[PDB]
Amino acid sequence: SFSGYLKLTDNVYIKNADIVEEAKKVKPTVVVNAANVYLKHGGGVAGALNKATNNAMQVESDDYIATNGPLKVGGSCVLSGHNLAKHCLHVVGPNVNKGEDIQLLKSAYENFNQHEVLLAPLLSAGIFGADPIHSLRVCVDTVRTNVYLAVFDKNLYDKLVSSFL
Ligand SMILES: CNc1nc2ccc(C3=C(C(=O)O)CCC3)cc2s1
Repeated sequence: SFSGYLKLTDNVYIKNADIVEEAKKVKPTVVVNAANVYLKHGGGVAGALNKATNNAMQVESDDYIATNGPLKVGGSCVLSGHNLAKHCLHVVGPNVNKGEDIQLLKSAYENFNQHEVLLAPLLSAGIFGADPIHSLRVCVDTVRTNVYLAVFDKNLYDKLVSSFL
């Protein structure tokens, strides 16, 4: 039941909103988590989504890692969305503050194409160190399915919308 989004391109929408509140209110088929390779949900969007599941996401993630090993940078896995969504697509963008290649941000967003509709944050923003406006450009250039982007910070949201319109 997505509402209040501004359409940027044929398939990319954006809203100034807390992704945790959007997920609770909409219960989308897929919510994207901005994960790391070991699925340790310590801060940023990952910590927020995990806290909203009261750590059910972390317990399930630890079991995925013990059985399957870590993800690769640019890779993803599908796990339960618990109370936030039917599924959580955990996607690893490059941490350019740690020398990880920015080219891998395109590979990360390619994972979204397996799902027709997703609620997502911008990848590699925050502690991962990428420029969020560059991250939105890669999203627009790479994602072919319908993506509803939620951005918490009003100053960042206004900057993104100005660079697009
Ligand atoms: C409890 N809800 C939330 N906690 C956070 C923490 C960080 C963020 C981030 C960004 C943002 O959209 O402003 C970009 C970098 C990290 C978002 C949420 S929503």
